[PDB]
Amino acid sequence: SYTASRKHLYVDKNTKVICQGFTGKQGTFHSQQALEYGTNLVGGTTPGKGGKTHLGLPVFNTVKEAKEQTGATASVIYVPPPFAAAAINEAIDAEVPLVVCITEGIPQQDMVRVKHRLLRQGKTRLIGPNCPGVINPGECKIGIMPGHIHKKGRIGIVSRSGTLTYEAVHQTTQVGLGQSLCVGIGGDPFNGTDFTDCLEIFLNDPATEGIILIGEIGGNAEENAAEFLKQHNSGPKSKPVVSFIAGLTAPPGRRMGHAGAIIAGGAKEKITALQSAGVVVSMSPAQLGTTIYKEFEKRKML
Amino acid sequence: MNLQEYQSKKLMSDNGVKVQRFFVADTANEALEAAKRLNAKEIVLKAQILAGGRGKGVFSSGLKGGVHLTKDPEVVGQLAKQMIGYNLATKQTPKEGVKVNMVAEALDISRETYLAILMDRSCNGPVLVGSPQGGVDIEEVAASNPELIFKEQIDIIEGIKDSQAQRMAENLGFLGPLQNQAADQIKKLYNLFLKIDATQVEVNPFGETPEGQVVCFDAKINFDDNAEFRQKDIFAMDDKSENEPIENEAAKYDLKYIGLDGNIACFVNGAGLAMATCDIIFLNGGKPANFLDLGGGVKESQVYQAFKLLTADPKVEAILVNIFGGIVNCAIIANGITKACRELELKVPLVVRLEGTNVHEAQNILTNSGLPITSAVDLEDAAKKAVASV
Ligand SMILES: Nc1nc2c(ncn2[C@@H]2O[C@H](COP(=O)(O)OP(=O)(O)NP(=O)(O)O)[C@@H](O)[C@H]2O)c(=O)[nH]1
Ligand SMILES: [Mg+2]
Repeated sequence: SYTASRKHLYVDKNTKVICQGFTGKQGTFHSQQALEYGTNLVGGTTPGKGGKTHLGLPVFNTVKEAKEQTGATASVIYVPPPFAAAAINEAIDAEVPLVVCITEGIPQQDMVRVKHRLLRQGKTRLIGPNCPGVINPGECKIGIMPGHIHKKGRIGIVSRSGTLTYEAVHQTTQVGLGQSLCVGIGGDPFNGTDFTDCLEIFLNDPATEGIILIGEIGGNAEENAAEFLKQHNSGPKSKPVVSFIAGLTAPPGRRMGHAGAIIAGGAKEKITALQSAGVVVSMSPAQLGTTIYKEFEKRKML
Repeated sequence: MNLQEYQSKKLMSDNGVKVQRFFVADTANEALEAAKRLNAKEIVLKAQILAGGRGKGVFSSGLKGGVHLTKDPEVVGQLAKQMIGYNLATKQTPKEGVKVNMVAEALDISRETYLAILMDRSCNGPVLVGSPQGGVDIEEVAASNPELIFKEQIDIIEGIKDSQAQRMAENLGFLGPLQNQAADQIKKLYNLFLKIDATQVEVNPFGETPEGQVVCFDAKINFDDNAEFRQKDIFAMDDKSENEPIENEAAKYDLKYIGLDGNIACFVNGAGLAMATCDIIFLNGGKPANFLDLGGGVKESQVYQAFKLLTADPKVEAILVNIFGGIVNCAIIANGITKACRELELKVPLVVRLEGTNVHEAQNILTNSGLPITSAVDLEDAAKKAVASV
C-alpha cells in the first residue's frame, strides 16, 4: 500500500536528489542552495536540455534518463503549476522513491488525479505540492527552507504552513534541542503526505524525541492528527508533542454554500482537540522552542 | 473564487443544465420593465451576493428576505428599489452583510432536494453530496438527521457512472420517470463541475416542478483559483467589486491583501506566518489593520507598491514587516524597503523583522538609513514594538 512508502520521507546523508525544472530560475537557485548545504544533488531535468551541464551537474530530458544514469532516489519539482502535476506522474512512472513537489498553484483537479493513482502504488512517496520540502538537518535538504537555521537534534517538525515552519525550527535550534527531521506537507488539500504520516515516522524514530506540529485554521487536518496521537502516542513511552495553530485571531470567512458545513459539523476546536491527545499547544508562535524545551524538562530528558 | 448565481446559471445553461430564464438589471426600474419583458405568470426576484442564506436574511433597508416572488411586475421594482445598494445580511455574511447591486420566470415547486458536487479530501476526489430534504433549512436537517444526507464518491478516471447517478436520484426521492431526468441532470452537473475546475457546485433546491421538470433553482459555484490560467473566460467574469478596491489593486501585482479593522498594517511572506503575526500582535495588545502576503516571490517593485498600498487608507498609524525566508537575500529587500520608504515618504512608524541569508549586513541597512525604521530580532520582539506606537 501507499503507506509502505512513508519510509522514504526520512532523507539522509545517502539519498541522491535530482531537480525537475533544473534550468528554471527557482530550480537553479534552490539547486545551488542544496549543493552548498551538502545535499547530494546529482543533476536535474529540462526538456530540450538533455546532455548539457548545469551547476556542474548533468541535465537530462526525462526522469528515467536522469535516474538510471545517476541512480537518483529523490526528486524535487519546480515545474510551473500548469505542468507540475505531469512532473509528478513522470517521477512515479520512473518509480522515484521520494518526490518533493515544491510548486504552488497546481489545480486541485490535477492533484485529485495524481493522488488517485498515487494511492494505488507503494514505490513513490510524494510530499506536497505547495510545500517547503523536507530537510534532514546536516545530512540532506530537499526544498526551499533556509538551511542556516537547522541543527541536527531531537525534535521532529511537521508543518502544514510554509514560512511559519521556520519559526519552530529557528526556536528549537536556539534552545539547543535541534531538529531530527523537518517535513513540510504544504497547504494544498490534495497532497502526497499528511500529518499522520510524519507523526508515524516521528513516533518510531529514536532520533525524534520531541515533536512539533504546525497547523492553521481550516479543515480537519489537525483533528485527524490529534486522534492519531490519542491512539498511538499514549501509554508508556509517549514522546512529548507541542503544537501551534495560526489564525486564532482570524475573522469569519464569508461563505457561499452549505456544503462545507455539512461535510464538517478551525479555531478553538482544533486547539482543544490537540490538547485531548496530550499535546501542548503554544498560544504564541514565538515560544514554540521555549515550550518543547520545558516539556523535555518536565520528564527529565535534557 | 465565487461567481454570482446569474453568472453560474448562464454557465449551466450553455452546458445542458436547465434553469429558469432570467434577465439582469442594474437599476430598480430596469428590474420592473425587465420583469415585464420576461412575460411570465409568477416571477421571482433574487439579490446577487457572493453568499448563501439570502432567503432567511435581513436587509439594511429592513426588507427582511433576500428572495421573494409575486405575480405582479410592479411589485418587482417596488421590492427591488428596497435592496439595490443595501447590505443583505445572512447567517453566512459577516453581520454587516454585503452591498447588493435577477428577475427570472418563477417556477412552481413541488419537492426540494439538496444536491452538491465538490472536491473533498476525506473522499479523495469528487463527491455527490445530496439530501432529499433540501431547501434553506438544509444545514439544520443535516445536523438533526445526518442519515438524511447521501454521499457518492466519484472516480476521477472513470467519472460519473449511470449507476451512481441513478442511485443518488433515487436517494433524493426522484421516483418514476423523474429518476432518469434527475440522474441525467446529475451527470450533466458533474461534467460541468469538471469542465470549469470547480471545487464546489451546490444546487439548493434541486427542484421538482408539478409539471415533472427537474430544475436547478439556485446555483452556488466555487471555482478553483489555481485553475484560472485554463479558465480565462470564467475568471474574466469576476465582478469589478471583489471585496474592495483596496484588495484588487493589490492583486494587480499578485499581492494577497486581507483587510481588517485595526491600526497596524502587517507585511509577511507567508499566509500562515501572516496569521501568526496577527495572532501574536493580538497577544501583546495591538490590533492589526490588515496583512499583505508575499508568498515566496519578491521583487523591488512589490515592496514599493506594498508600502504605497498599506498607507492608503488612514487607519494605519504603523506597519510591521516580517520576512522570514525570502528567496532573495533580504539585504536586497532591506535596500528595497529604504528605497520604497524615502521616495514614498510615509509618516507612520515602521518595524522590521528579518531573518535569513546574511541578516547581519541587512539589519544595519535600516539602522544607518536615518529613516523611521526600528529593527526586531524575533517574532515576539516585532509585535511588542509595533504595539508600541500610540
Ligand atoms: N415557488 C418558488 N419558490 C422559489 C423559487 N426560487 C426560489 N424559491 C424559494 O426560495 C428559497 C431560497 O431561495 P434560493 O435562491 O434557492 O436560495 P437562498 O435563499 O440563497 N438559500 P440557500 O443559500 O440555503 O440556498 C427556496 O428554498 C424556495 O423555497 C421559484 O422559482 N419558485
Ligand atoms: Mg438556494
